[PDB]
Amino acid sequence: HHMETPLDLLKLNLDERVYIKLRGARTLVGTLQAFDSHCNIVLSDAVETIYQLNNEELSESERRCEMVFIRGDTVTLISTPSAVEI
Amino acid sequence: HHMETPLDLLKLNLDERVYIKLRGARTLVGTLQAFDSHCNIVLSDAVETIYQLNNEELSESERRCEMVFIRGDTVTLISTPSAVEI
Amino acid sequence: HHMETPLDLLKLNLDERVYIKLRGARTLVGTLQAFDSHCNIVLSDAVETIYQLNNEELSESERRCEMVFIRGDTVTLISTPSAVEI
Amino acid sequence: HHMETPLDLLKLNLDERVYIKLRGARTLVGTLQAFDSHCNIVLSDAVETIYQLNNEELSESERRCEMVFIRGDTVTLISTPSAVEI
Amino acid sequence: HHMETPLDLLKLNLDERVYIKLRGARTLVGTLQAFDSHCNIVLSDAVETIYQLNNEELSESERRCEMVFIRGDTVTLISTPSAVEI
Amino acid sequence: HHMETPLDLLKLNLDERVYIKLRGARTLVGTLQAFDSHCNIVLSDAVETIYQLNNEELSESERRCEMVFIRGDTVTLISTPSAVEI
Amino acid sequence: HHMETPLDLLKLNLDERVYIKLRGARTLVGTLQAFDSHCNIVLSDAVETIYQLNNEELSESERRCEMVFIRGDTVTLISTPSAVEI
Amino acid sequence: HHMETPLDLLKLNLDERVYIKLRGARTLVGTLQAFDSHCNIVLSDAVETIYQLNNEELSESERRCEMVFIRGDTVTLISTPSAVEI
Repeated sequence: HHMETPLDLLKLNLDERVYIKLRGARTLVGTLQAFDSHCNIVLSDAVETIYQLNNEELSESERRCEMVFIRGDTVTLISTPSAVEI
Repeated sequence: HHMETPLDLLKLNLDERVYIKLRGARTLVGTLQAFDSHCNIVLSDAVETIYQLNNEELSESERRCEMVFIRGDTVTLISTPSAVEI
Repeated sequence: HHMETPLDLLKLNLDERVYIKLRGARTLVGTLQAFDSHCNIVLSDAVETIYQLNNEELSESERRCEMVFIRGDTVTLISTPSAVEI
Repeated sequence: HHMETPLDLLKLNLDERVYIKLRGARTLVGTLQAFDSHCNIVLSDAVETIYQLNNEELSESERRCEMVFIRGDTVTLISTPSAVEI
Repeated sequence: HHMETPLDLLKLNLDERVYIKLRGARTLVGTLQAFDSHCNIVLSDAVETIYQLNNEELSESERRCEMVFIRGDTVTLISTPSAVEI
Repeated sequence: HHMETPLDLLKLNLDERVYIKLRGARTLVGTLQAFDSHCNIVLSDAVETIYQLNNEELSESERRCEMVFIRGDTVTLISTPSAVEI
Repeated sequence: HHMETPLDLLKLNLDERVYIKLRGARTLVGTLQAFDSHCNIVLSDAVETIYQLNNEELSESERRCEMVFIRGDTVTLISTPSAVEI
Repeated sequence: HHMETPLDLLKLNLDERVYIKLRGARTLVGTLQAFDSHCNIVLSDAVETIYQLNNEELSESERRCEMVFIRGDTVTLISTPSAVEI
């Protein structure tokens, strides 16, 4: 078994598509550009998810931007992106 | 790959339009003037979003101001821009 | 670009009218007299907003006082005060 | 402009009537006797506000006491005064 | 004006009846026997208030004991005990 | 007056019956065996109170055990005793 | 009276059946294998309790596993396991 | 009895299937690749559980990904395994 820290393994994602979940299950998708030890993260080509309310209709949408700085202590998961029917 | 911290990349926005999302999805827009390591922020030419309630009608509006100091531990995202139907 | 910290830029408001939002969107308005690094603030000529309940009628009012000491960690925003119709 | 800390200005209230607002808008009134850097406070001649419930009737009253120690991290505001219809 | 700290003034209550309010407005009454700098407190001849539920009937009662050790960070107020009608 | 800390007075209960109230008014009873400065506690001959739900019927019961370790930052009160109708 | 710390007394449970309650009253049962000073715990032969929802029917079940690592700051109680009718 | 820390025993799972429970009972399954002392974790071959809402129908599903970084202070349990009806 290798001896790589969690942060060491996260390096493997630099410049790859990454999917980020924050407090209360809010999601972002983007290219991992940077991170630090508190886990602040910067994505490029990001897609933020926007939750919406109009009466009871909690619909949901996408906000696209060049670059997003995510404050570290709201991050809960960083995952890599996500065929026969018998 | 380059070796810039999250905060290093955030410098790239100094004096640019920046969109800020706080705890519970409150938003501000403005020119990034200043920031520090706790992530306290200052915007100039800011537009704060104002939520309102009158009966069930949670309408919503825009409060424009010369300068805004945003206390760092309410910030969740700082993004580059994504105003008028012609 | 200047090299002024967030707190440095806040100095620019000393003795100016300032609008302060606290936890859960409670507002105060007043003349900035003092602040420290934890962000305790003193206003003079302050106007606190008072939220009221009588049945469902969440009305709202103004409490005027000579001087207000605001405990730092409840502060979320400090902004400067806030014409043709085509 | 003068160079007094928030806490320096709070000294100006020693031995004066002072109105205190806690977490969730509970109030006290009293003479400021003492304070420290965590903002623990002592008032003498205090009047605590007492909220009550009997069915839906959230009435409200006044508990008068010689001296009150207010634990500092529940304080949100300390204000100078703003009792009887004649 | 004297130069007594909040804790210094609390000493004045040693062996006196004292009324204590905790997080969420729970009350105790008793003789102040001890306290430390975190504000742990010991009362003797204490009367705790007991809140009760039976259907909607949130009634309320008194639990009397020789001695109570109160964990410091739940304490919000310590007050001294609380006549003509024109 | 004597000069004992809260924790000094709590020693007086070692090996005595002690009643403990946690966050949100959960109770335990038992012999005080041990404690430390974070207020972690150990009781022997303990009786934990068990709350139950079946439809609306929030009934309540007793779980008896040889020894119980109570994590210190859930403790709010430790009291000396105040079981059977004959 | 012995001079054993809370953690010292917990040692007495190594390799014994132990019942663990976490934040919000979630329960686990198992053989105590390890613990550290932050109170991380490892059980073997564990039985986790699984709470379930299907309409209003908050039923409840058991998930059995070889070994469970419990993160320290969610632990609230560790107790030892729990006859004539007059 | 042996003298292994909780974290020492957690090593035994490196490269094994591991089931993880977060705050509020969100689950992940995957191969343990890495961990650190705050308990940040990395799994490979992970299966995140995805909760969904459409009217009242809180259905539930599986998001499969190459690698997942789980921020340590959301982890509550890490367990060894307990998929198909034939």
